[PDB]
Amino acid sequence: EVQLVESGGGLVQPGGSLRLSCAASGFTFSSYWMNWVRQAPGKGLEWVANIKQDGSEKYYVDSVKGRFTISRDNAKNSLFLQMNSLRAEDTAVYYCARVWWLRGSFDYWGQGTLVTVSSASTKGPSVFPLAPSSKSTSGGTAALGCLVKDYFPEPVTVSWNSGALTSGVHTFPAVLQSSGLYSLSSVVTVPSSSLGTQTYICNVNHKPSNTKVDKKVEPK
Amino acid sequence: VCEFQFCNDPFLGVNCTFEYVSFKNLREFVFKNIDGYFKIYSKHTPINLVRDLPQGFSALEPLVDLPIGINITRFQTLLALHAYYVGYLQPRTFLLKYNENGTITDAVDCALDPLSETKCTLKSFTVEKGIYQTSNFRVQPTESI
Amino acid sequence: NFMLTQPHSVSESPGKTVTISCTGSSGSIASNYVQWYQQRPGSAPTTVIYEDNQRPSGVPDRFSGSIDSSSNSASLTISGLKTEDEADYYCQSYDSSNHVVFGGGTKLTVLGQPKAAPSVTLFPPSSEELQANKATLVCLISDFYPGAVTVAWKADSSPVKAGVETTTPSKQSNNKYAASSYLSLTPEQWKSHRSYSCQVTHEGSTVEKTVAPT
Amino acid sequence: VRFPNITNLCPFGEVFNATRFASVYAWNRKRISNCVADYSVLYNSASFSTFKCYGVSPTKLNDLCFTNVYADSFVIRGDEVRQIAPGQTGKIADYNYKLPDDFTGCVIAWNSNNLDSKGNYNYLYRLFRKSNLKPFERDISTEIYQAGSTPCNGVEGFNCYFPLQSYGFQPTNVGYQPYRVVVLSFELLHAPATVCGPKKSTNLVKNKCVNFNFNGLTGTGVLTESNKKFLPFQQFGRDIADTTDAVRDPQTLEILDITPCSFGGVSVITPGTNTSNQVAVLYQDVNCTEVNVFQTRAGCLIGAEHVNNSYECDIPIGAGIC
Ligand SMILES: *[C@@H]1O[C@H](CO)[C@@H](O[C@@H]2O[C@H](CO)[C@@H](O[C@@H]3O[C@H](CO)[C@@H](O)[C@H](O)[C@@H]3O)[C@H](O)[C@H]2NC(C)=O)[C@H](O)[C@H]1NC(C)=O
Ligand SMILES: *[C@@H]1O[C@H](CO)[C@@H](O)[C@H](O)[C@H]1NC(C)=O
Ligand SMILES: *[C@@H]1O[C@H](CO)[C@@H](O)[C@H](O)[C@H]1NC(C)=O
Ligand SMILES: *[C@@H]1O[C@H](CO)[C@@H](O)[C@H](O)[C@H]1NC(C)=O
Ligand SMILES: *[C@@H]1O[C@H](CO)[C@@H](O)[C@H](O)[C@H]1NC(C)=O
Ligand SMILES: *[C@@H]1O[C@H](CO)[C@@H](O)[C@H](O)[C@H]1NC(C)=O
Ligand SMILES: *[C@@H]1O[C@H](CO)[C@@H](O)[C@H](O)[C@H]1NC(C)=O
Ligand SMILES: *[C@@H]1O[C@H](CO)[C@@H](O)[C@H](O)[C@H]1NC(C)=O
Repeated sequence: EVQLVESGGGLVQPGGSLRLSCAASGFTFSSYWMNWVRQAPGKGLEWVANIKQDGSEKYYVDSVKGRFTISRDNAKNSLFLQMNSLRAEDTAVYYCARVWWLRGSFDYWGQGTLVTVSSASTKGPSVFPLAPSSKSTSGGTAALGCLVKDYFPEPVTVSWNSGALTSGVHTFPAVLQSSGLYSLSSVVTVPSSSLGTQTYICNVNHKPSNTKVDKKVEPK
Repeated sequence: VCEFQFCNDPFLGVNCTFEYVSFKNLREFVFKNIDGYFKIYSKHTPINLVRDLPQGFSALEPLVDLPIGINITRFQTLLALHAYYVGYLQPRTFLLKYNENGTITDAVDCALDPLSETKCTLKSFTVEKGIYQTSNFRVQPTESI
Repeated sequence: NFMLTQPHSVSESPGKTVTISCTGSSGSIASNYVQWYQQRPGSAPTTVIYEDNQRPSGVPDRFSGSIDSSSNSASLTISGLKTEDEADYYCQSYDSSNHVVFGGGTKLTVLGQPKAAPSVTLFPPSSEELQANKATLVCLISDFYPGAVTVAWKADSSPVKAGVETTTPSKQSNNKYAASSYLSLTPEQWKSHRSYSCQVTHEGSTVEKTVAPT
Repeated sequence: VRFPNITNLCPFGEVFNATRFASVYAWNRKRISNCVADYSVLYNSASFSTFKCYGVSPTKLNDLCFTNVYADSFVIRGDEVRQIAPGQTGKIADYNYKLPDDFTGCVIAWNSNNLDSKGNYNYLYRLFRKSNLKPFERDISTEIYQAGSTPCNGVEGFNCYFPLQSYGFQPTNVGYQPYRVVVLSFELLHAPATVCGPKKSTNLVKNKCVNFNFNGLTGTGVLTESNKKFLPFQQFGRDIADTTDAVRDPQTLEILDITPCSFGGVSVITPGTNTSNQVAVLYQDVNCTEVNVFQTRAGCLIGAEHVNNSYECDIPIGAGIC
């Protein structure tokens, strides 16, 4: 029974640093290769660093070269990654894994430790209405929604007409901007004829800043 | 162990899948091929007999055990030019006597004669006075009617 | 340096066999071993196939593969697709120019329900946002299946990448998927082009919407 | 688990760290035999650009025995490295170095541009041949190839070519750079295996009940220093009833006696339950260090208080004890 346990994630400022660790048991560390693999949200996998069985040699991907150091302690039964000068681009989930031999497979994987790099302070969202144009309205159906922008941190919950309107409603996942702030949107699907007769108010709730914004969306 | 070409009278003057490089004298060897292994046992002792094979007892310790894989049906002895004895082994039963240091100091050939049979049967090199049953006799059929 | 690439959207009916491919560039994929990983949403990727055609305990014989050395590519096939096979699949190999090389991932959907083309609505900046000196254009995609689409922005007739952030498809209340993309422009940039548009690709055909300053 | 010192390793380093390789048209072969095949210096090395086994996975290879291992070495272009595989065709696969479709082994290659280049035309490959090569064949003849219908008569001419072409290896060439290729072919014959991977040993713990494996024998028991000596060639000792008596340690060559792990019957010594529910327990023929504790000849007695005063026997224990 082989297990990997990770810790050391959280929020760090740009230019800051932290150390990730992956404790493990069920095997002797000195007999295996240890690696870190990174996965940013919405992205595929990429390799970060590799350390030899006895710690005698280390390898890195060019993108972290000179910034990240991979190290291990075979007595403490744990793998470490020291990440210096962290950039916004380094926001990702970091996985540890066990490798039988250098060009073989990754036999065991951890669950992944999330590291977020951001200088942003806690802020409530600004909400701007997203009005449908006549070009889409003329099709007989229409959609209208709200843009939730410049808030930090996640999550934001959005509903329509204080929860009264749930049919044809979807809230999209948020994205992280280069500014360290988040943005998302929410849309309600309607008949085109209802745009000028029914009320469509989005209720945007951001708990971390105690901010609630009620925004009416009208057709263009 | 190469496919060596030999003379019909090979002597010394005065592909290989294995390669190794390192009267008063009595030298004894046993050569046997078991499951592909060429086993060599050997002993070297001083003697004061210059006419014939010396009488006495010794056991030969293993020297090498080589993973060769070659069929051996015949062999050639090689001498240098300006005596030896050859016997053959048989699958016979022996009673071997080990001393305090685990050295074989004596032996009984269990099919040499009726006394040896008694000694092997009783697991002893000394036999007390009496009668011992050592084997059974059965007349075999010689024809078919 | 040697890199691996994969198709974004791969799907097939349950009970049938689907092929997930990976191709290499700037080196030879067949000079080393190829691994395949399966990441179910919510956790880590695990080995399904290793060293081209081997599999770990717990993985059924429905998973197999090979390397096409003359095409500098490799693939795995998954027979007998189950609804439990929905996952992000990854290819991995080794090189000297890049030690461990992973592909971008493949989204595999098992078609246990009817398919649907995406509905795309593109919204212009509101007056409230423009008065804040910002012009974010919002592209919202909904009601599609399988849950894998590609979303891209254009300015006039040329693609725009700067200021673009995206989300992954997410299952909505009608068991279809929805996704979004945002293009953050300043009002000055927005008005420097005749129009802006969002094009969404699903399987092969596309849905394109256009908005402009007025 | 104990195995003897490995003082005889297979010369993979001699093949891989050679000052010079042969031309592919005249590839070299060295036989690896009667040695320990340590592959940890090949599969844990990041210097190789190519490392692919068509026989058995490297994770198993280091624990397998073979009769013969052959290391075939040559220099070719990087763009030709992909031809060194079973089922492949091409100028190298067909005229210089052919591997059989059922090839069992590993192909390892690395860039040698930092040494084997100038142009450096010392390395050659066969460009023309009357027919292709058989698996692991070699052809180093210089007979002029006849492409046309006119006899070449030993010389080049119209549709007549020298069979070999040199490589223009230069330091400024990736596809045209030289690569050193070594192919390790592994076979098992009816003959005794001669080449096995290394075996790891554990530390030896004395005076404890353990499981063990010494060379080729196994068993359980307690290992203690022996006061007996063996002949120089003997590996273990045996008792009268053909049980293992002692083993000679593969690394220290010291002799350790082997005893069975302590065992025996457990009996309860009791006054009748009509007068008392107090009992003492006797562990037959064991030490008290292994189980009011009294060690006697009968065994280890717990719960009974030993006294100096003798009495007529009531409940017999054994060996004069009641
Ligand atoms: C062929 O020869 C080369 C030498 O040119 C062998 O390279 C070996 O590479 C390892 C690293 O993977 C070296 O180990 C390192 O040594 C330094 C210095 O003591 C130490 O600080 C490092 O932490 C690490 O332990 C090793 O020393 C080096 N060998 C030699 C003789 O320098 C290569 O392994 C050989 N290939 C084969 C198949 O034998
Ligand atoms: C080596 O063995 C092969 C296979 O039996 C044989 O054809 C070849 O002639 C042998 N080598 C020599 C020098 O005879
Ligand atoms: C002798 O040759 C036969 C084949 O004719 C083979 O089966 C047998 O194992 C060989 N004996 C030895 C010791 O190799
Ligand atoms: C055992 O060896 C010793 C020398 O160490 C020798 O004195 C002794 O006589 C030998 N025992 C026997 C039975 O030969
Ligand atoms: C094995 O190596 C050790 C040194 O680590 C040495 O003391 C010991 O005598 C060696 N044993 C043999 C049988 O060569
Ligand atoms: C056994 O118990 C009975 C009571 O049931 C008692 O009378 C008798 O004396 C006891 N026997 C002995 C030997 O103590
Ligand atoms: C029990 O073990 C000790 C060593 O701890 C020893 O001195 C004693 O003689 C042993 N007793 C018996 C009965 O084996
Ligand atoms: C017996 O008497 C001696 C003193 O002569 C004492 O040391 C020893 O412990 C006594 N044994 C018991 C069982 O009482």
